[PDB]
Amino acid sequence: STAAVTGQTGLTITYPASATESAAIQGTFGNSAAIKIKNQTLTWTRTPEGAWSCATTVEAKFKPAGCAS
Amino acid sequence: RRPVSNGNFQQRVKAGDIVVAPYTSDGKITVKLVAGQKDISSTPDYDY
Repeated sequence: STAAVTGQTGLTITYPASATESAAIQGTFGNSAAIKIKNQTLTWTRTPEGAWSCATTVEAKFKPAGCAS
Repeated sequence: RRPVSNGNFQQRVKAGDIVVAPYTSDGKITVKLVAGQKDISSTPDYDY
């Protein structure tokens, strides 16, 4: 729906309001997600300079190579 | 070393004199410097 409020409870958007504040898009696993990876969050954080990166708290063997920390 | 002699020291003592002199026994002063490596950067972690 909107960045301020979305139509899904598990999706949160960290919209910056200033030039020196980063942006983050974080989603929490649930519902039809696996019980093992349940309640975990994967976030796509954006630097103020425009750099995009992905981060997650799921186990090492479950992390894809594109989001590996 | 900083040695000092009180003349006929034993003769003075035999006279009963209280004999004392300032003295500095030689000795050693040592400073040791040993290098050390400092972890400037560290990030990628893995589990096994």
